[PDB]
Amino acid sequence: STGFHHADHVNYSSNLNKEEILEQLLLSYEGLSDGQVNWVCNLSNASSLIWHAYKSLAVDINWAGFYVTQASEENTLILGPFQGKVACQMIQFGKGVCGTAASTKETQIVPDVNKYPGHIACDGETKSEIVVPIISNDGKTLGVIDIDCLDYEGFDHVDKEFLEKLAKLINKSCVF
Amino acid sequence: STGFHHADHVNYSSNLNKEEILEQLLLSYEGLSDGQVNWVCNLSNASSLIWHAYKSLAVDINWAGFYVTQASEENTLILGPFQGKVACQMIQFGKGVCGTAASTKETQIVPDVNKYPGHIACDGETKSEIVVPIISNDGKTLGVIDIDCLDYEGFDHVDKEFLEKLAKLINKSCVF
Ligand SMILES: C[S@](=O)CC[C@H](N)C(=O)O
Ligand SMILES: C[S@](=O)CC[C@H](N)C(=O)O
Repeated sequence: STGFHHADHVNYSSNLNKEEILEQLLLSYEGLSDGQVNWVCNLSNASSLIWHAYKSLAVDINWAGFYVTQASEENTLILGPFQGKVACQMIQFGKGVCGTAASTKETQIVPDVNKYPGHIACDGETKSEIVVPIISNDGKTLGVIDIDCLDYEGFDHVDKEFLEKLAKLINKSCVF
Repeated sequence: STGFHHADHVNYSSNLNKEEILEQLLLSYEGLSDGQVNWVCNLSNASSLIWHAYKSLAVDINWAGFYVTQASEENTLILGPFQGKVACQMIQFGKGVCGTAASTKETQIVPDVNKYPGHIACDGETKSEIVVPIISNDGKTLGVIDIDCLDYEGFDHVDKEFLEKLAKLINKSCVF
């Protein structure tokens, strides 16, 4: 027996830098998602990883999780696993930050959500947000990775660059 | 606009008695799960409801979430949505507090997990636990509700009562 528990993946002593923490996240995700293709399992655990990483980073986040492209309908996101407070159930493609990322297939970084026309506030206290789409082999949107922050200007390119890797990893480790 | 956000469902106050908070949760779940039968969406929000309900009751919880019965395997639970730290992906019926809940179809209230034979420690810090089976119309285990606590003796039969109510709403409102 290793002495490790599954939960030990979210121990990031605060002395580590941003690069180390996020690189650890990606490695934790591989190890956790290796055993199964089940997307509910992999994203649930992924949400925990994202949440604790950012808390460890001293980013005042209030949401960390996913929306997934609905089975029957190609243009609707349905709420998936997440860490944080009760969230919006369904989001059309093209609508708000999440639907915008879904439609453009491109990452969205928003410094002030109240200044973002069309913003879908699931938590009224959210001031900033990043959304990164999860792209299939055939280039289609499978879902989005979404993070909310209680401060303005919470996310930048480092978050985008890392979350784009996590998405590729998810596509490769999950059957949607 | 109502001036309410989705997140408001878990903006309780710590001065409400246990009965008020738990019944508020049942109503919140009902309102939130009304517009779709999607089980991931419905169980995601439910993990948030449960998490914040117990934090507000000042129970030192470390985990609140679900395992669901595998589509392929009728004797296997697979990790579902949760609030908490990273947890075990898969649990066989009859194994651990979760798996025992599953095969016996009987709620497990555990005052000391280290004294529970075959307990599955996903988080090594867990000291107590309650697990409530979700039962189908045909009397079959669809999944379990699971809550971990950092102190011994975290839970009682009032928690069972309310969680059994919740498991019924989950059955009534979700398609697995
Ligand atoms: C505007 S965008 O769609 C943000 C909504 C997201 N579901 C959230 O919980 O913040
Ligand atoms: C022993 S029983 O399976 C409890 C462990 C559970 N998988 C958890 O989330 O902690």
